[PDB]
Amino acid sequence: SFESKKPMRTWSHLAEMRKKPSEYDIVSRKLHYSTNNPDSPWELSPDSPMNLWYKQYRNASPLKHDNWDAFTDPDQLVYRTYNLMQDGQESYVQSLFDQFNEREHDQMVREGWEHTMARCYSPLRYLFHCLQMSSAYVQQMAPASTISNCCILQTADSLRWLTHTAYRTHELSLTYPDAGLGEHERELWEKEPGWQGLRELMEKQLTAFDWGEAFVSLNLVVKPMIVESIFKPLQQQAWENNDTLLPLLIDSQLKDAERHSRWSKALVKHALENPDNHAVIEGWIEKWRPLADRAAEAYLSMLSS
Amino acid sequence: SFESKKPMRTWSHLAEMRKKPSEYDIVSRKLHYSTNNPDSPWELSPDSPMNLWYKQYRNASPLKHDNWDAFTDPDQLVYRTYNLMQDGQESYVQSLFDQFNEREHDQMVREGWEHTMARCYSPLRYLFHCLQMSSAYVQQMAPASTISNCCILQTADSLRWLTHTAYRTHELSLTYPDAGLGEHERELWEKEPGWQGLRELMEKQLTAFDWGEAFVSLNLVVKPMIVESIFKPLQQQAWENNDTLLPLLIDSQLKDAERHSRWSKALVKHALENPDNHAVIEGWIEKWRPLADRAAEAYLSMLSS
Amino acid sequence: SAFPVHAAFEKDFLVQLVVVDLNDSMDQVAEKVAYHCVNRRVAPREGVMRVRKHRSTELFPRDMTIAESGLNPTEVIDVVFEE
Amino acid sequence: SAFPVHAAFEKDFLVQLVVVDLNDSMDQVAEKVAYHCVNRRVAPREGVMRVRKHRSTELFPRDMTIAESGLNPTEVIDVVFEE
Amino acid sequence: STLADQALHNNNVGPIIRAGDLVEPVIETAEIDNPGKEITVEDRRAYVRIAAEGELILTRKTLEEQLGRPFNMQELEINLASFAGQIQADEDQIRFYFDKTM
Amino acid sequence: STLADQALHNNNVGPIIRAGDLVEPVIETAEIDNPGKEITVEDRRAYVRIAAEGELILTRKTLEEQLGRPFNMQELEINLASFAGQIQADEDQIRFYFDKTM
Amino acid sequence: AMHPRKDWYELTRATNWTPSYVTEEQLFPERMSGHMGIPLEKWESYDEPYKTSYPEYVSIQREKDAGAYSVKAALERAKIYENSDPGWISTLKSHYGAIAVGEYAAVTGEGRMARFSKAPGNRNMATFGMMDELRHGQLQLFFPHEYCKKDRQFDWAWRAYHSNEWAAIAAKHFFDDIITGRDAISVAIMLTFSFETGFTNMQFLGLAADAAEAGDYTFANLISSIQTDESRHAQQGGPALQLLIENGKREEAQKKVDMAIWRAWRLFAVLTGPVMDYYTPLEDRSQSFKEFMYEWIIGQFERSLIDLGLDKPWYWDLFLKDIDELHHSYHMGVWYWRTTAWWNPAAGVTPEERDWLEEKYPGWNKRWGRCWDVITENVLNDRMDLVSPETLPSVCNMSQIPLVGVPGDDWNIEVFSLEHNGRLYHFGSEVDRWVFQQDPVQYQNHMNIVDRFLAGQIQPMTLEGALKYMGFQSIEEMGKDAHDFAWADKC
Amino acid sequence: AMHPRKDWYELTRATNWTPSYVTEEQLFPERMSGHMGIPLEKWESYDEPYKTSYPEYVSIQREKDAGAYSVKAALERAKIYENSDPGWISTLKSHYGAIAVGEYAAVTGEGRMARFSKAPGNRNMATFGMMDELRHGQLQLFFPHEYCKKDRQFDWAWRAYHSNEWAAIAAKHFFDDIITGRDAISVAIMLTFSFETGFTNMQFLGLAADAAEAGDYTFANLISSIQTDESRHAQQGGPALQLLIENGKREEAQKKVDMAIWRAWRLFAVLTGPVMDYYTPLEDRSQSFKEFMYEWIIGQFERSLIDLGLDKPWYWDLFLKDIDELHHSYHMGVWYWRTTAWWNPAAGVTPEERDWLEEKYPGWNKRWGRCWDVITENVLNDRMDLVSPETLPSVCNMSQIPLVGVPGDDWNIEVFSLEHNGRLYHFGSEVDRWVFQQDPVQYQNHMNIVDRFLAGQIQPMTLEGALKYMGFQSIEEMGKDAHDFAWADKC
Ligand SMILES: O=[N+]([O-])c1ccc(O)cc1
Ligand SMILES: O=[N+]([O-])c1ccc(O)cc1
Ligand SMILES: O=[N+]([O-])c1ccc(O)cc1
Ligand SMILES: O=[N+]([O-])c1ccc(O)cc1
Ligand SMILES: O=[N+]([O-])c1ccc(O)cc1
Ligand SMILES: O=[N+]([O-])c1ccc(O)cc1
Ligand SMILES: [Fe+3]
Ligand SMILES: [Fe+3]
Ligand SMILES: [Fe+3]
Ligand SMILES: [Fe+3]
Repeated sequence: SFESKKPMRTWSHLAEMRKKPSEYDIVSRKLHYSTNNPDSPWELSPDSPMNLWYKQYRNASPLKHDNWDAFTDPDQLVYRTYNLMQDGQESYVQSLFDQFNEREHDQMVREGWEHTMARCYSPLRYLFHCLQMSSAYVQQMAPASTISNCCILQTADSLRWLTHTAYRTHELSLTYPDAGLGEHERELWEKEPGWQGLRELMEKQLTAFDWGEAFVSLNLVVKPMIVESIFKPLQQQAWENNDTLLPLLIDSQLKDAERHSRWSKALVKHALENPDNHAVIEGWIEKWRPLADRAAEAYLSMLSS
Repeated sequence: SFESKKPMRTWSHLAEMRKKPSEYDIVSRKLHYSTNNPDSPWELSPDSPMNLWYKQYRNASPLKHDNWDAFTDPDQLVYRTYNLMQDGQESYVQSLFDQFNEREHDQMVREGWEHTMARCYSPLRYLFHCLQMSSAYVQQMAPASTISNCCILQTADSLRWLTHTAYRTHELSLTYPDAGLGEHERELWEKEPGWQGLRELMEKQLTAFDWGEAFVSLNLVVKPMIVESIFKPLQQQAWENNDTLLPLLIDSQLKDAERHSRWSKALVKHALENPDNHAVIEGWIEKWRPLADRAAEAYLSMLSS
Repeated sequence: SAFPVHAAFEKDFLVQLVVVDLNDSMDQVAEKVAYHCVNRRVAPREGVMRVRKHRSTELFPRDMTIAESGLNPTEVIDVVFEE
Repeated sequence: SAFPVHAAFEKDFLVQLVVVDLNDSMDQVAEKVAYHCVNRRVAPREGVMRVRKHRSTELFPRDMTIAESGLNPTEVIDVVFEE
Repeated sequence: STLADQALHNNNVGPIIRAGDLVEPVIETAEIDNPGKEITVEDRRAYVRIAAEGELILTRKTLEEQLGRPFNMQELEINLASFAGQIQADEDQIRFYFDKTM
Repeated sequence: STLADQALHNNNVGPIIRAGDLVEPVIETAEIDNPGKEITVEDRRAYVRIAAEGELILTRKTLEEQLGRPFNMQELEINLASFAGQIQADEDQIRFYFDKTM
Repeated sequence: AMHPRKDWYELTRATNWTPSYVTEEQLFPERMSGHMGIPLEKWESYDEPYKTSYPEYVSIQREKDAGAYSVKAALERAKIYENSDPGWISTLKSHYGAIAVGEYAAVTGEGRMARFSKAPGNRNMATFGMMDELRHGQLQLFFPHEYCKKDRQFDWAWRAYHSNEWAAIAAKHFFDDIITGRDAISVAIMLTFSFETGFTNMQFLGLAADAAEAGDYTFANLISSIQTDESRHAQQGGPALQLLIENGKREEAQKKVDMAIWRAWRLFAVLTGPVMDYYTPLEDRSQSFKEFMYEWIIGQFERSLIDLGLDKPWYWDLFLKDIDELHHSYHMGVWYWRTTAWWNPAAGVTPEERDWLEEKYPGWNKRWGRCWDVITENVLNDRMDLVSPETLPSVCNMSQIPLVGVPGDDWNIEVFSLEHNGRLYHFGSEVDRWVFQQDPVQYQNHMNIVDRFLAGQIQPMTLEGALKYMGFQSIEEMGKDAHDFAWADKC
Repeated sequence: AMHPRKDWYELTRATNWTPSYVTEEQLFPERMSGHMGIPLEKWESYDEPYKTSYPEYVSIQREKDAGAYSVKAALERAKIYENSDPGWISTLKSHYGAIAVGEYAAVTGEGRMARFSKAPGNRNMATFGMMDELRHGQLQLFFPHEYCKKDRQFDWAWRAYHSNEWAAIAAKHFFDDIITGRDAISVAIMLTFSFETGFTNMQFLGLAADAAEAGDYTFANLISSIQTDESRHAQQGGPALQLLIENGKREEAQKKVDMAIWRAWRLFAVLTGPVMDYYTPLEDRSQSFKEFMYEWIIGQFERSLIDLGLDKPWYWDLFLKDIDELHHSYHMGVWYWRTTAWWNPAAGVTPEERDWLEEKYPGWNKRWGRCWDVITENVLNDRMDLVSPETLPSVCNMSQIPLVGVPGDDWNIEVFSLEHNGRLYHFGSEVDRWVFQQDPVQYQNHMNIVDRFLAGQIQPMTLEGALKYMGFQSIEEMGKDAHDFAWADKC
């Protein structure tokens, strides 16, 4: 027969924890039931199209761990606390926008800076949307809810950056209406040489469907490149051109970027518990770095022109 | 006998309003019962010390109106909405503090600027506390709750400015520990010539006990002087000395200062419904302007040194 | 002539304002107080109602008038029963 | 030999799994179904219980076995009363 | 299907407001901003179903007046639990409406 | 005055927490951060009176652990409806205490 | 100054580009995107009618949560658990168990669109959608969590989707079909339009009305706040549908709507139906299940579907008959086999209740009332063995819910069967069979719980073996009559 | 990075300076400051134990309000007004009326300190104090405002302090004495220490317990949140007291404490006493009034007063006897003269209630029970004229509350009178007379309501004339028995 048991202080799966479960533990852990049945991720025909997709692109990944669920966001962010934090940061950025616009900041930038922004800044909305799309893919494919949650928040952060860029592209166009701001970004993304390395990188990255490769290429290769080769040089250029708003804006975006790197590195540490994974991760890094390096070189050449 | 009446949709005193009463109307209007009985403001012996004080310094003011209660804060701020607004502005300022400190802003100010701040900035905590004390006095003496409410919020804003100054005085001292920052402000307030006009102005202003004169001297004379002769010149000096934080900080403080001026001007407009009041207000302005002008001249001479 | 006093009735819970007449006997004052007390918060009882200055040990004579008593307006009296 | 069918009993609310035997007569199958229905959700009644393939118009003979019927495992049957 | 046909053949549009501080102000706003429309209200305690025929507008200015505190149109989402009609929303108002007449 | 004298002669100190999400975490924190003190709790539904003899400490680190979400000590004011004892508060903890022993 | 959203919104969704380094089909594979061959350029006319932007979203959503949590905190001592009718507590248990982890699964449906939809506005609204469902899953784990210490059945708020309990399988078979198991456009149509504008209102607002009558404001306030998010992200479906119709895909769009609405209906009939007409105390029934269906599904949703240019489903008349009938039987099934549920079903057949049922469903007493008559008699004569099953119900190969009909005086029951690829399947309606035939590769090798029992996958082959298979870990977790049969004291 | 408050806090209160252009006494006049001759330099050792800073204050206070308002919003339909016992509704009416505009008056007490205290830390904490009381006044106007449309008695949340109704005069005579009518140091001692650490806990937390039992969470949540502010700003008093004692002013400090505590006691005995032991339904009485006094005033406050180095008040034993006795009579008075109140007092003397009273106050039935016996008999015989007064009660020249004693078997009543400046005053206790004698200029020309009636200021001199004088504007606003005498049906 069964045994008679008393109520547990928390979920059955957390009941063996030494510590009192946190808000994060309670609402984040072990929620992907799709990992329970290896033959049938989803409650359908075992060979339905999505079941075949998941068996190939998740279950069969060379990146392997016996307990992905044990992963922990080092920031232990939940929906509620993410919104508190980002309402804080975003209110701050919107306040900067208001105040700098009041002081007519855009009118005092160095001669010609509007053209540098039109060419090198405004088309970032395409790059950032690609990061958004790619983040959502890692979300839907990752083998633990704690991993996917980090990806959800990162997808949102990517849209945050896109939105910053959209707002400032429009705002800049108010002072500089003859620079193609808000008009020529798709053409630049599609045709300008400085954007082609980035575009090639992202189109290919968006077609790496294995969850493990998607994660490594996105979070360990592409995103760190953007920080060092796009975000920071833009800050330096802005400084040389009396744009004092852009460095502050980018600093807020960099806070998000460092958070993405923090959870990514924590996932790597978890993965490396399996020694086999070092060769796997390093292999994917070596595979994508050439593309990422060419993307950065081309972008920097354009920025320097 | 009495009449039988049905429930009213709002307070009996608002029931004749055309419009549906607002949150502001409901919680702000006609709350000083101390104005109901001219012989006995407070429910005590008619000649108790505080009753004598109020009969002289409120009721007998030459600034006269038959319906002070009808005054309306043009911003219609209540406690709840003040906190929403100021949490927004203050979060923004604290975020600036954090970010500029991260970027080591203070280390990059022009040679000698720390000494200008020690002499001309840090002792502002005394001036701002005087504004705080004086605002509280207008609060307790004003003949309408809607007026007093504006004064409460202004008292709080004055402490906000004091606190900004305290925090930055300490922070600046971390980079410049040999400038007397956080050590010599009382001496400067008491002894430095550039501060003596301001100190004389405030000591005398704090002893103008008539509610009407207190209000005019504080809000129409002293506070506008501070804006034009202290706040804005400090912004110009900071710009000349590569202090980029101070102008942003002061801009946030100026938002408060313009709000104080808005309600003050709205009170004046209400008062001027009585033609007699023009001569009264103008008389008090002419009385205090000399002191305020000398305060500004001395402060500017010090700032320019 | 109207004459205000404050009266505490035996076994009641409070002191009340009762306006009597300058020429009332203690018997009558005792009646005017009782009106506001007996059958309201105090049970009726046998016995002669007497008047005394508040907390006093001396009872006023029953026939004595408030004029003859020397009581001042708004002074406090008790109405009690002979023991 | 075990033989699963899905059976709907007259006046019940559902179809249930009932495992009968390859060699059972319709009378016996009807009994094994009734067990899970009559006196549980269906009132007992006079009459002969009959078996028919689901929604069929033809009744199986009472003596016929499930083997002789040609029914396949897990096919649906009704158990009803003669009218 | 008589009952069903009659239920289907309606042109009711408008907000469903969840229980809270927006219920009465939204009702008042619907009445004010749609003069010459009858406003219907069904009170289900946890929510109120507010409707007009064909089109129902809620303006930010009126809602702010009836609510009695500063209000941005986007905040209505805090209490807009559902709605009948297609929706057209901006900074100045929300419009609930049908394209067809049944 | 027997009853009154006995009520007065106590050395109970500690927080009164109003009904909400801080009640259980504060109780647990009082127990953990004051080992070798008996913690008493009186439940009045709208508030809980939590006490120890002479001194009761609540640390930010422990409270954060028991509450299960990021927590700054100053936030306790949201739910600290009263307290027995004198108070000494900083960023790391609150201390409720008496100078005298009765 | 700040510039108004209308002036910069278009730039936030100006994100489509013409692929050069991979093909359009490589970037948006049909099996994940579901664009039905419609080129990228056509998708740019997609115009989400319920917009938001990042700064507003975080600010607004912060406010929504602060209210939800503050209300929960202030009401912890309202004795809801201890003082509520046990039928209401069971309502909470079945809600949280059936919903919480499914909400989290819905993040994946939104994610599928955020990556794979060709419409730029859909990819952005789906990003807020991912965030919304994350909120919903976290709220609906957080809220019931405090009750773990009182009752092991509350563990199922988390455990249910990890189990093979029959209702969890029915929930997962449905959500994996409409949410996580299909391409982005199918998600837009089946999830955001059909399910999220159509049916969820029943469970998150219809039920909220009953919760308010029951005096459970923590719960009513919670689910009504949740539905404010639904109302926004559900509006991704309509513009997708309009675009498909404009591009010659009306038939394909209609079929997906028809399928999703029927699948949703059968699930809600077993979850929400019994809750509204039986578990919720009579005094707290704001309206009957049928009444709420007529308000929310017929009066609101169906009229909206017509307005958008779609047609009433082919199965309309079957649907209406079903609303009169199905849940009464689903309820009877859940209750008789209560021991396999993780909540405690209330029978809901006291004489006072049966009068209400007769009023709301004329003829009820001569139908289901006949079965309840037998059951009640057994309970009054303490023949309790006759009120517990000794066999499995036959189960639908689509809905995963027992196969039922109308009992009593005018008995009628029909099973709709199908031979396919050498296997025999059984369906509880014409529409369920039709759904299977629309996409056999989705379903053909799925085995329902009874198929598994017969295949030898459940050992031992007994009630205990099945209960263990379903994930029950103790006696206390298995369902019992909500009032321990105290209701017979009123008969 | 940010620097911790401890590192910069001292600079926020480094605001004292040595006046040069006016004198120290001109800048801080004794009549407004109350520094008792203690020089500026000595006041700099003032150290507020419960600190905050501007950024934390606005952030924290934003959170407090969001919860208070969210709970109110979510519970609007809980039928509290319609379904609550009318004794509980009357409790709400007397609370809001007696408190809301007094809270707003407390802004002025804090303002008096913010301008006139010589202690820099006191001036800053008083600034947050001004803000706190503004919050409290606004909350307690906003909350009852929705009930105006239901009941004109709720108008008194706003109107009371604008009236000459007897209880409003008692409230104003007290608050104008301890809050708005004295110097800053007197405010620190009488308001923040005595009243705010001492008595308010009874009305804002003791009552909150009863409110939670009564199922009124909107109200219990509101007042408990309010008291979190009180707990912070009340802590301005202790450091003032410690400083006075250190500077040789112990006797002066002790006298102010002794005075404020007695004055507060008499008011709470008439407001909170009847609420706790009579208006609150028996089933909702968490503890008796005396029990709450022993918890909050004796066990907590008095022990804290001793800890700080002060002495038990000289009137200790009188105080304890009073706790056993006074409110039972104040209640009887408020009820018999109910028509002059703006709330509807509940008699609270059903047999079940009288058993509770006898248990909580042995001997009650042979005392107050004797009067209630007569009253009840009249009600059962429909002699209603005998349950309404035809004269004024005698009123205390200090507390403004009727002069009472112990009725029944061991009748005892004492009035404490005083001739002063050719006028005769009457006091309801030894302490009240002592308070007058401590500061005659504060009180000597004040006239209580009965003094005014006798002086001809109330016309006409009848019950109607008095009711009109007190500000009643309709029949509905005047107090009646809470249950319209339905309680006699239990006798
Ligand atoms: O799976 N579910 O139960 C859900 C999924 C999505 C949603 O919006 C509501 C409920
Ligand atoms: O109700 N059901 O669907 C069930 C019930 C019991 C069982 O063993 C399998 C399925
Ligand atoms: O009722 N049930 O779910 C059952 C009954 C019997 C059995 O052997 C298996 C399952
Ligand atoms: O006057 N009052 O009723 C008050 C005043 C202050 C306070 O903190 C509470 C109540
Ligand atoms: O209770 N009281 O203090 C009262 C009652 C009635 C009255 O006319 C005057 C004072
Ligand atoms: O009861 N009262 O308050 C009264 C009674 C009579 C009167 O003439 C005046 C006041
Ligand atoms: Fe959801
Ligand atoms: Fe949803
Ligand atoms: Fe207060
Ligand atoms: Fe206070």
